[PDB]
Amino acid sequence: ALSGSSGYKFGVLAKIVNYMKTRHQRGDTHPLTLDEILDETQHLDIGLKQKQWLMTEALVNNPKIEVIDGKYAFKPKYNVR
Repeated sequence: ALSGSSGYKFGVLAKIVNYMKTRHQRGDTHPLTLDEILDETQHLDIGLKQKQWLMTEALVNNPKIEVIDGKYAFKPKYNVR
């Protein structure tokens, strides 16, 4: 269980969601590649483990993340008003 702490994966994912949410809020609701997200979220160095997990777990199961032109976008509809 997460008895020790809670940051690995979770923190980065929350920052990605928050980032996309904010960038989407101001006007850039357009989709963004995985790499484009890393930079703005300060997760360029990241690591193969997280990078892969984001691609084949986080940015696919996360409801707020909408897959459009293969890239990852934020989901406004049926969630935010």
